[PDB]
Amino acid sequence: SPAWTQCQQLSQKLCTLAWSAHPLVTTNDVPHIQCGDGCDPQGLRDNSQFCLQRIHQGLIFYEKLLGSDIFTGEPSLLPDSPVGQLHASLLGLSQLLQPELSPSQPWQRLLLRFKILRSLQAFVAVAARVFAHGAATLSP
Amino acid sequence: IWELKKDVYVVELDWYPDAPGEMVVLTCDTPEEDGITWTLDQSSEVLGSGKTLTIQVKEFGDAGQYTCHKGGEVLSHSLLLLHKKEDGIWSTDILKDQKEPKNKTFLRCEAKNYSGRFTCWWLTTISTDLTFSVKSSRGSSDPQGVTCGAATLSAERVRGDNKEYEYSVECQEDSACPAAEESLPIEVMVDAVHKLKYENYTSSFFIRDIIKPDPPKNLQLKPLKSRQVEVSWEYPDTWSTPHSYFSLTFCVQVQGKKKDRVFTDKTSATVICRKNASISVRAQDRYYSSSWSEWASVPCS
Ligand SMILES: *[C@@H]1O[C@H](CO)[C@@H](O[C@@H]2O[C@H](CO)[C@@H](O[C@@H]3O[C@H](CO)[C@@H](O)[C@H](O[C@H]4O[C@H](CO)[C@@H](O)[C@H](O)[C@@H]4O)[C@@H]3O)[C@H](O)[C@H]2NC(C)=O)[C@H](O)[C@H]1NC(C)=O
Repeated sequence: SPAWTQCQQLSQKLCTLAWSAHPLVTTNDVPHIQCGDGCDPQGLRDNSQFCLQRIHQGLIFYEKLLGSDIFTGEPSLLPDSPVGQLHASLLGLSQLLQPELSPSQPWQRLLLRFKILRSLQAFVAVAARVFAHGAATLSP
Repeated sequence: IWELKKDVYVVELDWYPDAPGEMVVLTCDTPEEDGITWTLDQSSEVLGSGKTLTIQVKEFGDAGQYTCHKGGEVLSHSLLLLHKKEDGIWSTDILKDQKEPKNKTFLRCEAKNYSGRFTCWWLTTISTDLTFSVKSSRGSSDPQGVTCGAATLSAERVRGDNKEYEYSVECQEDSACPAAEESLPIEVMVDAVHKLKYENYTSSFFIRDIIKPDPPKNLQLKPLKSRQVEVSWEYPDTWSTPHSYFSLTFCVQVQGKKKDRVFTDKTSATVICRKNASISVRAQDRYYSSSWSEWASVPCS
């Protein structure tokens, strides 16, 4: 019921866009697909809903984060920034799963954006393994 | 002053001429009270008397093994090491700077998979009186266990009189979770003592950033009569399993003495093979950009 191959493509599109970012001319605050989240291969076989609920939660968090003062405030993002597209693809992937901070200095905001985008590469790397594995082993 | 190891103490010194140094108090671990004298290394010169000895530690002449005596009776020893801070920066004399990926890279670590096992390397020109101690953990606030072996000589290059040495150590995370997204990095800590000088080093990383897969295994060619070839390989034995989850992506290259490259997620590919060429394949994690593996080649024809 999950629609694995669409998720597989959207998470692939996120891996590609996230690695094309470079705003700089550890990440304490975000979410992570942890060991207890059950997104390892065996955990997917046994309880795929539990894992995908925690991926959805993190995707929503990253959407909201990319669509906030950290990224929409000054210094303005450059027209060649991938943030806008990532926002759209994060939103698209979280809909497939279910239809229904803020420093002062601008140099500190650039650094913060970089840590968030670097964190997202790790997050979507795991999600892509989840959707690739489920497409291979959990699809009828 | 702080204790490195029983009866071994480290003294931190701002290293510059006409520097005041540190006033250090040594204490003789003995139940005797009277008749106590102090000496340093192999000098008979009595430097003080009583259960304690106060010294102004300014140079390596003030460092060494202090011994307290009760006449001919040796009592206890205190070894002082110096950690010199030069120009406001802790010395890095003992290890050679590898300058890769960036400057002041003294330890380099690698993993072949997501198992929690990894290896770290470093270089030195020193051949004698050299001791290394390795410790590791994931996180700082509440460290999680990582078990490390002993550093050992892995390689040596000698050109005439200039000798260069490579050391390595294998470590492993106690409770590894290969699929998890790491939030806290691994910390690798190396103490280096040479004669009386103490230096230490650290490397902070995530396993996913030090991944370098082994080369693809069992690379083979099947010809087809416009001289095309069916290239096929298998994942390396050491890569994480299942491959449906820990996927690799591949680059297949045709090169002779002009190049043809194809990039595929499959473990097979069709290329046009010419005389005296070579089919090479290398591998990378499919979803996270880390190091490419070494090429694996098979001659063309
Ligand atoms: C790499 O080198 C650095 C620089 O030398 C080193 O940092 C030092 O670590 C030691 C050990 O933790 C610190 O010593 C402590 O200092 C505080 C005061 O600043 C003291 O309160 C501590 O006292 C406790 O420990 C003593 C024995 O060590 C006891 O005598 C005492 O009763 C207490 O139990 C302790 O002395 C030192 O301050 C730092 N120095 C700096 C500049 O940070 C670092 O630890 C080294 N890395 C490794 C892995 O060893």
